[PDB]
Amino acid sequence: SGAIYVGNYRVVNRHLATHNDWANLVWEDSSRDLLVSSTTAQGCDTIARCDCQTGVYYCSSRRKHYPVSFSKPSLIFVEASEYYPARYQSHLMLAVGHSEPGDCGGILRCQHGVVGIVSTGGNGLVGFADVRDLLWLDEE
Ligand SMILES: CS[C@@H]1CCCC[C@H]1OC(=O)N1CCC[C@H](C(N)=O)C1
Ligand SMILES: [Zn+2]
Repeated sequence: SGAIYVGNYRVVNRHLATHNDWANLVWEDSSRDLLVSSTTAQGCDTIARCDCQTGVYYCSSRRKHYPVSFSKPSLIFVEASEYYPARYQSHLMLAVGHSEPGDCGGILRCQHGVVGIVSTGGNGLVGFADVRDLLWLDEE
């Protein structure tokens, strides 16, 4: 589990969104596994606006932050799960790192700010949903 709190927005994995997130919905995209809801309090995270392909992510199943090299956002095939059928997920970046269930929502960050959140795992790989192109998270 986990979320990004920027401005008056809460960014979560669409597959882990709560009823309150759906009742206060700003934007959602199943092809990216992302959902954004509105918040009453202001958040403290800042979004990275950069081209970093190295950073650090939080792994809840290890209580640890790991440094990783990750691929550029791309269209990647993700196996059928209990949340989605087999499909291509867009704006997904892969790295070598542990990831198991408990773990979407952990933040990936660089020196510029938050890059994205854990969205896929298994096989000694970890995948992250990029948020750096969502410029509107910085306004309103
Ligand atoms: C993420 S850990 C898990 C490890 C065992 C193998 C499967 C791994 O699950 C995933 O990759 N998922 C499940 C939740 C939805 C994700 C998505 N964004 O489509 C895909
Ligand atoms: Zn950066």
